[PDB]
This record gives sequence, C-alpha cells and structure tokens, in this order.
Amino acid sequence: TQSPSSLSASVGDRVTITCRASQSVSSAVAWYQQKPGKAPKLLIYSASSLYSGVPSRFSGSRSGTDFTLTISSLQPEDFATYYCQQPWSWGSALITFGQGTKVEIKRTVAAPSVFIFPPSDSQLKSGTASVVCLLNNFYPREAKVQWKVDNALQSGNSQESVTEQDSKDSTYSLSSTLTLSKADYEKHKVYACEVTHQGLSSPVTKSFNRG
Amino acid sequence: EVQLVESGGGLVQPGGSLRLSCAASGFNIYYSSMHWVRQAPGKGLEWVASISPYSGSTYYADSVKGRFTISADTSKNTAYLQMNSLRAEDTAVYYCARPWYPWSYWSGLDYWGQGTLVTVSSASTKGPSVFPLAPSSKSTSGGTAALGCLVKDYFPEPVTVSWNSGALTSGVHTFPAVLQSSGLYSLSSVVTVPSSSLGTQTYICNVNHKPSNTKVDKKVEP
Amino acid sequence: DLEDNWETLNDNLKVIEKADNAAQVKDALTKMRAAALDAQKATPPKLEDKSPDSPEMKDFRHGFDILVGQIDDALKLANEGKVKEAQAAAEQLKTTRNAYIQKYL
Repeated sequence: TQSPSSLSASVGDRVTITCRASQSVSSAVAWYQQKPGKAPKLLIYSASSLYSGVPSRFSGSRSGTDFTLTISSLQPEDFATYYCQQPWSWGSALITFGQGTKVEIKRTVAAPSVFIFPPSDSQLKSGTASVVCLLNNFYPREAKVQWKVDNALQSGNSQESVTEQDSKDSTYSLSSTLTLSKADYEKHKVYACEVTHQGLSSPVTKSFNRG
Repeated sequence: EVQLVESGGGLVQPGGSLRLSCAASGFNIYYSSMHWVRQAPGKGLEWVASISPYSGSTYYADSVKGRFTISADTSKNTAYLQMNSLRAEDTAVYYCARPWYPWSYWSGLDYWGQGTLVTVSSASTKGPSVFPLAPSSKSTSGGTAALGCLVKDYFPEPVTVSWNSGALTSGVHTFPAVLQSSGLYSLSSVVTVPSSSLGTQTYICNVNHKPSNTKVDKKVEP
Repeated sequence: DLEDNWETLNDNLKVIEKADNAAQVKDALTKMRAAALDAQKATPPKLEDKSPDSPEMKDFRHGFDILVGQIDDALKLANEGKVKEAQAAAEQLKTTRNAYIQKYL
C-alpha cells in the first residue's frame, strides 16, 4: 500500500529516524534494515538492544510516544531501507511495521544526458509504436519529461522507470516510453522529448521527424 | 545455526490457490512462533499471519483473514501459508520469520527466510519481443552515443539483459520493468558508447526470459 | 467484574515468578486463563455506552484474544514440562498488560 520515504545523506552524517506510536511506546519495538533483493535484518531489538554483529554506530532509543533509530556516522554500506516494528496496542494486529525509510547518497547536482529513439521498423510491423526517451546519469532524482507530438503536449500515454542510484557515481537514469498505435504514429511528424531538471538552466528538448 | 528456506511461490490466477513452504533447520519448529511477512513490489513490510505450533495459537492480519491459513507439520519441520481466493494485491515477496523465543515476537523477528515471489495475474507465461533502440545518426561527432533494446510484452518477471555476452558492462542501464495495462511487462536496457565505435564495433543485447525459455539476441546498429 | 479479573491476573503472574514447584505455575496460569476469558466478556468505563458491535468493543475483545493466547502458550509449555519456558513466557503478559492500561485507563 505505502512506499518508503526517502532521505538524502552523506557518509559520516548523523541520521535519526523517528517512528510514531499511538501511545507511550514501551520497550517492545524493533528496527530492521533491508537492501534490495534481500530479506530485512534485525538491527535493534527491545527498543534499544543491539543485535549481534550490528556495529555500535547503530542505536535505538525511546521517548514518550516516539522511538528512534540513530546511526551516529553513516557508512557507505548503511545506505539501505529501514523499518520499525510498531509497539502492540490493545486490539491491534499482532505485529505491525512502520512505513519504511530509504537512505540515499547525497551527491552534487548532475544534469542528464538526453537521447530519443524512434520506434523500430520491426515494431511498426506489429501495429504499435514505442518512442523511447533516455535521461542518463543525473542527480537529484527529480526530473520531468514532457512528451510533445507535433507540438501537442501529451499526457496519459506514457510510462516511466528509474534505476536505483548507480553504485559508482550515485546518479539516476530514467526511461520514458510514449506508446502510440501504428496508425496514430503515422498521422504525425515531429516527436519531441522535453526534459527539465534542477541541473538544466532551461529545458532540453530532443526530437526527430518521422522519415 | 537457524535456517529458513522457502518454496511454493510462483504464478497463480486471481481466485486461485497457492501454498507456500517455510522449511526450518537448526531448531524444532514445534517450539517456536513462525510468522509470514509479505512485501508488494516497491512497498513495505506487512505482517500477515503467525502460528505457535506447540499450542496451536494462530493469528492473522485483517487483509488476509478468512482467505489465508497458516499451519505447521512438525515431522517435516516446516510451516505453511495456504492462500485461497487470491487477488492481484496479494502479489508480493513472502517471507517467513521467527523470534528468539517462541514468545518474543514483540521484541523482534531474528531469523528470516530468503523470500519467494508470488505473482497473481490472469496472464499466461509469454516470452518478450525485443526491438532495437538505434543510435541517433546526429550525435556528437566525437562524443557519446546511446543505444539500447526495448524488451516488450512478457510475463512474468524477470528478464535478464546483457550486452555483447558480458563483454559490455560499463555504461549499461537496464531499467525496472513497468506493468503495462495489458498485464504484460516491458522494460528497456540502454548503454552509452563512444560515437566513434558506432561504424566499427558491434553491439548485441542478449535478452533471456527463463520463465518462458525464450532467449533473444538482437543486434543494434544505425 | 473487570477490575477483579485484573487483580487475579496480576497476582497470579507474581505467583509464577516466585514459584517453587511446577504445580504452582500451572495452577496460576489456569486461574489467569479464566480471569482473562472472564474479562473479555466485560465492558470497561471508557466504552460504557458503546455498541457491543462497535470498533471499540471489537478491539476490546480482540486484545483479550492475545492475552488468552499468550496464557495458553505458557500453559502448554508448563503442561509439557517446559516449566522454565512457561515462566519466561508469562513475563510477556506484562507487555500485553501495559497495552491495556495505556489504552483504557
């Protein structure tokens, strides 16, 4: 139902994640770590107990109706998603997990390289056209991709996808796919992909003419 | 050393049934509390059910109450999650977990299975269609060029994309698949290359889709 | 009566902690299970004039399904000779009990 929150931080940073309880959070709470493709790992048990093999830079505390996970000095391998196990309340489900918090690497603004690709001839034979737009190696994650077909701005007929932060340069990349019927694709000439991002002083447009 | 090894996940249609296995090693599953925790693609952890075998006490989240049924076979030392009347929202990686003592679930779940993917969909397994993403003729005369492959209309996840059979990894970007409204997935994989190599060096994308036993090598050129 | 039922549970919990012989802890747990099951059918002040079908009353009786289950757990360990385990199990009812006082008092 819910996606994880996100948070940007550098190595060496002090980060404190807060989970909110509907009462005096008392002792029976836990904190988990999860990296993509892998099961969560128990980090802190019973509010403040350090699970075995967990570095001492992780700590867990509790105050009033709040309880917290603190990483005193973020290390490169601490970039992961963090989950809290909420304290039981009377009548509640036996175990409940909080929303989830993804810690990502802060880095300097990087503008995307932008490339557009017309549909193949193989695919036009099938009855569908897929115009693809690439935004390569940018940061931060927030980019806007405006599809223009013969200067008519489009909405509702594309899909996006973003990669996880690159392991080497901590950038993102995004693919947008405008999908038209073959008949609709041939009724138009100029296909443009307009990209706006914090790293661009003004939008970047990439386009081609059909034929 | 406590080990939890899962199985039984796979494909099932809406309304179908599927039974997951959590095989326990290193302890006697009779004296424990076993828990199922699931996670839908891109979302968070959701606790689903738990059983204390020795006592038979059993608990369920509301979202699965009446449809799912947790159980254990102590002779086989495994716990089960019988999933009936499944729906698309039940699509998730399902984990099994267990606390330190059979009664310490509220302090944390120490041990976790590796998880098994369950995909609920009426789609039939189908290999992908691969289309080229040809490099723009008018790219930087001596700079960077981008090319790739569009892997379209396959079910289920996953597909593997490689380039030049592994010889090409720098600059590769294989995107997460998106679920088209037909029920089939599609993704793209791109790589940036020196503009100069376009006329000489050869770029092939290798698209493997194990579920359907489909493997498509497609050459990309201007 | 509800407040009596909790007096039972809190007293008998102490009996388990302080017990000298397995017969003590089993007879304590048995007393606690009835008080728990008894309390489940009561209604507390904070929900005096709430429908028996309401969310609040469903929550009330649901919480007791946990408390009874945890007792049943300890009772089974005791009946099976895992009597030290049954004692540690019973410490968990303090967490359950804290969730009660937090919510209804």
